[PDB]
Amino acid sequence: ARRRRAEVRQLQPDLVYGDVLVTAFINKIMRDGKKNLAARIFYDACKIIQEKTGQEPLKVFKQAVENVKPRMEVRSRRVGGANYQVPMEVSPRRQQSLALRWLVQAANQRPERRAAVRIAHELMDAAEGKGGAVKKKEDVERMAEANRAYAHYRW
Amino acid sequence: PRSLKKGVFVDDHLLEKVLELNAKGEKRLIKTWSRRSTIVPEMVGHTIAVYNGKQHVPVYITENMVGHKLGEFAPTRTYRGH
Amino acid sequence: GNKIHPIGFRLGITRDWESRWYAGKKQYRHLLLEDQRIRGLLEKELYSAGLARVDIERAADNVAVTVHVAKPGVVIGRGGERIRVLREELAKLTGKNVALNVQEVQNPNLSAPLVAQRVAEQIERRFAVRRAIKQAVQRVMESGAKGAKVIVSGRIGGAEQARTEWAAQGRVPLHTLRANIDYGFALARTTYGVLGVKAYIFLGEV
Amino acid sequence: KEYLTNERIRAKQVRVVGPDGKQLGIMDTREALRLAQEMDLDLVLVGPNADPPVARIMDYSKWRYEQQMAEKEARKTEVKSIKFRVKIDEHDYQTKLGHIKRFLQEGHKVKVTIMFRGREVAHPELGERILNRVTEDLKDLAVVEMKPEMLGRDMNMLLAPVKV
Amino acid sequence: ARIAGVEIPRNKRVDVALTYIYGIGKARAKEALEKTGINPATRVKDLTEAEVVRLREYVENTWKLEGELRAEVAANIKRLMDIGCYRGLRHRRGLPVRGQRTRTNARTRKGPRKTVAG
Amino acid sequence: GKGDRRTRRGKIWRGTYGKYRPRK
Amino acid sequence: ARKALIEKAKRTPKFKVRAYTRCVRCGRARSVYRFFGLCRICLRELAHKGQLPGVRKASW
RNA sequence: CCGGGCACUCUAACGGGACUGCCCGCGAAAGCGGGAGGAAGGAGGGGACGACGUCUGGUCAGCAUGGCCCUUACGGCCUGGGCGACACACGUGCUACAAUGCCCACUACAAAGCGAUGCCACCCGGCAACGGGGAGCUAAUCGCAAAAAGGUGGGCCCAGUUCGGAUUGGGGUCUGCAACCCGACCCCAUGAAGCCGGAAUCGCUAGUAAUCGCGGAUCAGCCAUGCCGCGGUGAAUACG
RNA sequence: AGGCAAGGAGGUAAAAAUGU
RNA sequence: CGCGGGGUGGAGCAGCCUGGUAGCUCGUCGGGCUCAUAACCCGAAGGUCGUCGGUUCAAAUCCGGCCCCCGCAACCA
Ligand SMILES: [Zn+2]
Repeated sequence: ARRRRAEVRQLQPDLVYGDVLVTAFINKIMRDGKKNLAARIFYDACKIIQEKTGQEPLKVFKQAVENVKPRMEVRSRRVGGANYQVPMEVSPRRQQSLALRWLVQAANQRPERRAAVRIAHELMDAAEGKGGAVKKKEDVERMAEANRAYAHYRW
Repeated sequence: PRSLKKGVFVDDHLLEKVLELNAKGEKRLIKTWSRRSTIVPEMVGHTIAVYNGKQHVPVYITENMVGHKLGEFAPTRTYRGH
Repeated sequence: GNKIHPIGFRLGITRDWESRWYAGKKQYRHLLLEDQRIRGLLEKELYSAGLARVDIERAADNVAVTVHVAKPGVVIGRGGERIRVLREELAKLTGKNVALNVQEVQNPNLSAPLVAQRVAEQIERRFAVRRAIKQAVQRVMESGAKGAKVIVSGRIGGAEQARTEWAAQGRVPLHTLRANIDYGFALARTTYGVLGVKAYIFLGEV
Repeated sequence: KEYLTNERIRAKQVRVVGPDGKQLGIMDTREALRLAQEMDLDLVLVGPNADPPVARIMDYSKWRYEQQMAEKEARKTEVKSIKFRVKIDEHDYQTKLGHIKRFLQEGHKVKVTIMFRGREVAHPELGERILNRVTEDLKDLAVVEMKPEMLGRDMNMLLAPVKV
Repeated sequence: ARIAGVEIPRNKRVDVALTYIYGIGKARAKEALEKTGINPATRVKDLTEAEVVRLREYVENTWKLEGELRAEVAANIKRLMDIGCYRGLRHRRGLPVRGQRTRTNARTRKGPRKTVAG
Repeated sequence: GKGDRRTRRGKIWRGTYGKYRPRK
Repeated sequence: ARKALIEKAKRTPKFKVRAYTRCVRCGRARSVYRFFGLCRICLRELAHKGQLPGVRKASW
């Protein structure tokens, strides 16, 4: 953490397509190291997506991710005893990760029944431009824009 | 929870104390340290001073308290009030 | 507070065990006890002869007792008498065939436990502790050691506050396994308390 | 501090208490809302978890503001100490008196201490002479709750304003 | 329906519904169904009145349940309490009994938390 | 689950066997 | 390790549910090893000495 | 399974292999950035190992001892009790609050241990803990033992519930002389709080958090949910 | 366009009492 | 005797006043922080509003008695 820029792990991409993003999403979904459960979940979600909005869910997923991707957000730095929501950029990979996380959160905030289903719905919402994850992203952006005042307190 | 296979355990002190005082009719406080033992039908009606680590404490003894060891009725630790 | 025993760290390699005999779950326990007893007894006896390696084997329940010492004469007796007595005692204690293959330690200032014992003895006579330690170190160096160390802790010569007089020579490479260091220890059973006499002799690598 | 304003109510049928305190009954939510809109002042639910959802029909924001103002006013009222010594400089004494007067005018208590060392001879007497004199000077502003009581190493008084 | 002393449940897998008897848990119910001859995959809303009644009869005649059961447990306690037994004493106190260390976590016998100054 | 000595998983956790989890 | 509580080395129990092993070098009660009959300190000491044959510093 | 075979796994002894050695780049030099072949690349990973000394750290209750003190007593024996007491408080855990779960039913994959009055195959009696009979091994060669999460199917449907299992009643199983204080376990019933937890605060940088089971040691039996130890699945993120 | 330097900015460097 | 005003968790203070809606600080308990205490932060507990009573759909609130506290007018003191 101190010395080097700390390398970002390259994964085996998806075995069903050839997508690292997909793999990452699956991992995020996966709690407890139950991948061959969350992988199954992911594919169920994909199938559901296909059933509804009849595009290859991979592309849909990508679109959703793009929609949630934030570009400026807020960190927290204390200055003169006051704590500031410091509005700075989000780095590409990091931003992507954040988006993924948000999607997962939304899936588990949703009141609908089953694992795949919720995720699928969330993805569809993201694609549309609505839902929970997208809303969160928007809020984050606003927090940057409500507090664009402090910008100059860059890291 | 009751815990004896086959051979309901009673100690041959106040096994072969109280059974002789079946012949002596009743008896007049039987002081024991063997709390281990159960309360067999032979004991019924007598008065047993079981050991409280310090006290030889009396129990007048009934037909209800048959399925129990003696040290139940001699509560060894004392008070909880502060 | 740190610092583990140097022998008990180099005991699959440079120096082999001070006992060598297999026994199963059924008999390691008794045999071990017997060995311990033997060791105790020898110590009690051959403190005069100056004892080092108190080696033992059960080679098919033929106890092999090897005492590497400072005086074969003293163990043996004045021709071959006390050696026998000791053996008999061992037999009595430990009823199995028992030998007592005495070896002298030529260069008695390479055997570190011997050195430690010597120092302890000197202390018991109440000498200048630090001086004595220094002398010991010098002797060790002379012998042909590639480095020496003597740590003596306790009530130095009859002191009311705990000290740890401490001296060394050359290399005492206490970390390398390849080092091979004779570590000796002697309990200075003294008049005001108990003194620790730790001695490290670096004889040679590989 | 903070209640459900007009449309923040899904609490079905409401206890229609105006800003006046008058009961219009157990109206719908919607009806009540309409009434509020017409009357200009919000149906604020001061007891949603009650025998009818206590629909107090005042402007919520306005009410909040009022409360805030009241709170602010409450702050501005407090205890002000004037610690004399046994030995007094007269100018200093006068200044202290003036300060006390000012405090009383403002609305603020004046706890009037002395500082005693040991030397407790005519120390208490001196304190009495001081504090009582001070009181005499500004009776119009404050009258004494606590007389010149001995604190061992102080002599405490409390001059409390005449009217509130 | 009221399959014990006023023991009505509703809308669930038969066994589970039965489990709502004060006299019955997940095992007894399963056994009972097997005995009486009603299929486990059925409901309280989907049970036929002959098959409802068999169960009602069997169950009632087979075990001691509900209010009776409550009385029995109370009776047992009394038997333990009235006689100067350890367990009885513990019960009287409000203490745990069977083999708990009480020093810290006796709470579901002690209720909530009654803090004291030190 | 885990703790409940009248399930399968509970039994496994507790170490034992019985009605719910047989030997065979 | 009272030299009076070497009533364990007194082979007699009264009941063979009283035989409580003990170390057999210091006569400690609390950390014997069936495989050595030694307390976890004495054993350690002997291991370091090299006087329990074959007992290395562990490593894997 | 057997013959048959050492091929492969293995197992275990021994050797080799990685050295910044090769190329490019910078750098006076070290060295550093990138290749390359290579199973591994720059200390490959993880251990074991902890300097002079500090903390008058801890232990005279493991032992060793100086001094003091006790001595029909502060010693010895035993029986019983106490260490487990409980209005409270903290520490470390375990289990949970559910549906990526829970319950059952079949089905599959480990490592590492350990076993002689020890493990117990298998057969029968039992709902079951287990009990009876009984082979095998003296251990890679027999056994503990099924690993579980997983995968297939069924069920449950968002509730304080098939979540959860405390507690409490009952009946039992075992060890041991003896489970009252104070055992474990089985079975049946009971079905508590708890709807992811305030201020705080801890752990962790890769086969690791997280979760899942298995072995062990002490040990009759265990209050082990601990400790040590092994494998299964297995991430995240590190701008600074 | 980059190389620094000298200057001028302005931002940030919050707070937080004690002791056998 | 008069008149005035007051009475709220342990202490000081808001509310009455506008009929529905009990805060604020100091302390008490518990926790956290810290090496430790203070301070700090977090919770928790704690008020039926002197009272009799009335109101009124409902009062701390409106009304009175009585109890008081407060100042002054007041004789023996
Ligand atoms: Zn020992």
